Amino acid sequence: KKRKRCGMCAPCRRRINCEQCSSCRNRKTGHQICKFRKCEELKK
DNA sequence: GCCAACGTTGGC
DNA sequence: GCCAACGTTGGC
Ligand SMILES: [Zn+2]
Ligand SMILES: [Zn+2]
Repeated sequence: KKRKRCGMCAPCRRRINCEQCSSCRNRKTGHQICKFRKCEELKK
């Protein structure tokens, strides 16, 4: 089962998208979360 | 059925 | 080894 965001790290507390990062810019094709919101624990 | 975004992988 | 496209799926 796919892992879940931790809710606690600084990225998880962010509430809105930066709209300036690659992930935000390519969302339609890339399907990724804003780079500034990606959970610290889901990178490792 | 929609939607946000994780897992896999493939291009670099 | 990074990172983004694609496929997918959990929650609604
Ligand atoms: Zn962003
Ligand atoms: Zn987190």
